[PDB]
Amino acid sequence: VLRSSNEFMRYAVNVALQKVQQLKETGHVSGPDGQNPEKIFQNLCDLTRVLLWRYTSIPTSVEESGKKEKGKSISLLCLEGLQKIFSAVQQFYQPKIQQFLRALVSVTQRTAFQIRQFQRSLLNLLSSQEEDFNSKEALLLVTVLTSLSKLLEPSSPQFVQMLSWTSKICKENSREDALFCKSLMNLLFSLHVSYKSPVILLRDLSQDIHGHLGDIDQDVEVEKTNHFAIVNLRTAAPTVCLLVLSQAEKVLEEVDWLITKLKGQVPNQPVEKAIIMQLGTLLTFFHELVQTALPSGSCVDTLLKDLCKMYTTLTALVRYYLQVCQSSGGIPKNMEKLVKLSGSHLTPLCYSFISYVQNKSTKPIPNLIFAIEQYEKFLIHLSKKSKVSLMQHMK
Amino acid sequence: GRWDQQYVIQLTSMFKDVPLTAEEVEFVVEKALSMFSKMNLQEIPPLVYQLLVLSSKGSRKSVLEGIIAFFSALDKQHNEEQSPSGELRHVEGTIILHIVFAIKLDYELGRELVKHLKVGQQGDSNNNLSPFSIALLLSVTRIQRFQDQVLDLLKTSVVKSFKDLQLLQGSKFLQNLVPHRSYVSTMILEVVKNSVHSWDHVTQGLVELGFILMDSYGPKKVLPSLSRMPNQHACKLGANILLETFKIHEMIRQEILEQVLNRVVTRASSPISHFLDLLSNIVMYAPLVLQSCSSKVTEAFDYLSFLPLQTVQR
Amino acid sequence: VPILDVLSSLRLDPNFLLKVRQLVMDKLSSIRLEDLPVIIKFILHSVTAMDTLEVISELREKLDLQHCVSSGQSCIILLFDVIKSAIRYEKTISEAWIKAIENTASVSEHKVFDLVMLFIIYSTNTQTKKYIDRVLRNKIRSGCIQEQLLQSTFSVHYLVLKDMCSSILSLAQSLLHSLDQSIISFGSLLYKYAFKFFDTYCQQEVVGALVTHICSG
Repeated sequence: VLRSSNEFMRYAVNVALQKVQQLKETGHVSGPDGQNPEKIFQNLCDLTRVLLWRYTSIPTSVEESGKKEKGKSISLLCLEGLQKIFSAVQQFYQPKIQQFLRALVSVTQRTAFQIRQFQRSLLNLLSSQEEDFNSKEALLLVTVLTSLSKLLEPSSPQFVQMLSWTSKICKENSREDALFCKSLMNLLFSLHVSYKSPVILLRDLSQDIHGHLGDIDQDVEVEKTNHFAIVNLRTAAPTVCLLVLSQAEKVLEEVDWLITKLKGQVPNQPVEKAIIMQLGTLLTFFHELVQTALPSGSCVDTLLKDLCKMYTTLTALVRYYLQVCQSSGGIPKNMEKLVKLSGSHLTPLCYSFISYVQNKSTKPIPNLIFAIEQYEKFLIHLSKKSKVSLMQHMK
Repeated sequence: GRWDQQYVIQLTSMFKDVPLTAEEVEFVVEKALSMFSKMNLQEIPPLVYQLLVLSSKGSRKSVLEGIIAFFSALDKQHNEEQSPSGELRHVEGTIILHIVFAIKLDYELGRELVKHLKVGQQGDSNNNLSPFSIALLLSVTRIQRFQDQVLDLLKTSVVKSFKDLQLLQGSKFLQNLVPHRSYVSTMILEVVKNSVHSWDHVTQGLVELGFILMDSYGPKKVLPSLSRMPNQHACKLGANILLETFKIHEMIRQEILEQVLNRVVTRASSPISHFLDLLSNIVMYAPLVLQSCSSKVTEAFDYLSFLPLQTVQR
Repeated sequence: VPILDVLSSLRLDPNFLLKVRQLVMDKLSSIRLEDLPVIIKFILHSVTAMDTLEVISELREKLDLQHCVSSGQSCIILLFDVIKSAIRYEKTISEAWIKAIENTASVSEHKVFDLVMLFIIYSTNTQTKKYIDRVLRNKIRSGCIQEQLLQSTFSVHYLVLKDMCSSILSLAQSLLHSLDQSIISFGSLLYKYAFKFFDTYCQQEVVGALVTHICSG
């Protein structure tokens, strides 16, 4: 009599939604014995088990309810509840996640099995090839999978398997919805960053972006789309450039702190070598990015501020070299190649991009020309105090 | 030339009354400094006493810098042994006592001490600081001039500690390069562990320090990790400090207590959940002590008619 | 006291409370020893943001503490405690109180109470410490504060001060660093009585502060 009802069933899970939302807002909820965490925890376990059996036993593809009930599917509401539960239990009951999952060996294998289940659920969502594209479901899936990736160690093998699967998904699936792409790239970065430096992935993204967008001169025919499938003229142009820019920004902050600590120091040699390897790769990324014909919204001024940051890092670099070149004497050949590529590829195309943003028709371009001329000034000083000419490379 | 083990006391006692110059006193203290590695430990206190009364001439910086590096390596070696603890503590205390009298008599000594130590030359962590270093600073803050200066310094240094630490854990690439360094927090905690014995001069500043952290960075916004983690870890550290302190010190209770109560009761607007959870942990661990620390709560109930309800429930 | 509890309990207008407050303030020397504290407790609960100054003035005028003589000790103590709690669990009491003894300028007939409360406030909340120093220097140079004052102060109410001796020294430190011999003499007497009545640790801190003064000063 109740299983025939659908309004009743969606109502009960909406009540459970109010329970979990109460808890996520507070440290507890309203109902009786809604103050002792233990009973709450147990109830959470059982609720989660019920919703798991629902969404597993019964797939998504059972809504014969109505075209309005596709976004009110019990298969969808149970997923959203699962998501909130995992968020809240990570928040509060971090010291019991193992025993929490044990009702469903380290946390690693438990997480791995649940990840198989969930990512396969998303896998059959995708291989549905559903043109309606329940992006709500897809976004809940990537959201909860992101919530769950945090419990695997960045050295655990299933962490690496997850990174593999994520890159694989980004390489096959395109799925034109910018928000799905955004959350999925955020998750893949949360993985790739925690496993190594992302600069390889950053450079591949800039290559796809240059490919899809084209160029500022509109006679540079490029399509490096093979690198990743999730790159779209609607998504990649406005959105993903901004995310990868924020990523490069964070790396620039890290290396700035590194320059600061090495300055304060005077351990030294392999540190500077790793730093300049990172910076050469970021320069390749910058070159892939700047030739692109971006939209004239915030994408262009974010690129200009990021290039200002690049010149600022180069200024601090030549500053620390001006600090050190008295004690040891000379310059590393790697730094010589670095400033060479800077003067050769970046600055002329930098001014070309300044010209391309300025011809078409306030604060950043003044800041960028200030940055590059300060870089040139400190390059004059370093060429003087390094016993080597550094403007012969320059034009 | 080489000196006797027994006769370094008198060697430096002679240079006590000589008219000397910079390099004269410099070589004197450098010889007496390098002599430390061939010494019983009951011998070091009056040695350092005389080293400093001679440091009074001009030679201030190097005495402290050497004592610092000495005791730094010493405590590292002792922690690696753990991988005469009571005696080692008893030393460090009387060293710091005599360094206190010194900066009491010299209002410049502490400035160079500070200048030697301040991590915020630009902001990057120096490797100069240590448990013993910090213990000296906190035994110093009870002098009226340097107090606030020191307590600001320590605060900002802890802040940088946590900033660099959260960036580290946030980034694999940097985690690959740098070896973990004994953080300021953990430094302080171990200091508290050592404080058990006879370190009365330190606790008076520890109390203030913890409460200062809590008052400075307590939740106030809701009346984000970059903004909140430092602030939360800061108050959390203050909490841990006061907790592990209140566990063992029997003469700063009632005043830890009444301070929490004072900051709690009256304000009645800004969040004090941190104070309350702290208080909860405190009471839970060791209530029987509070049968001795009684009347503050009996009188605290008197405001209960004026207080707001939810807070009263907690 | 019962009356007062009941009046706290009942549904009233406050204009009546004020009348009653004035009434008790008149009937304030004319109370037995024991309850006194709780009466004052009532008053200081009852006070507000604005009336505060005047009531305190009246209070500061009506409290004597040479009059209260196991003949006054326990109760005085408890009183001070109460006050201590009051000015702990609110601030503006102290700024007003200071104002009141500060603007008591024409009065060369200053009573014991004032210093005692100054010590106390110095011991407690510290933002105003420089205010306290400033004002105390100013009344000293004015000669309104003198030394038989301090004599009878430490000859009776010391027991209150034992547990804030550290305040006295932190003050005397800032007293001897100034000019104007009378100030310096005051700080001396401070150090003297502190070493005199209190315990070993105090004595020790005395000697240790004087030596500092000598060597450095």
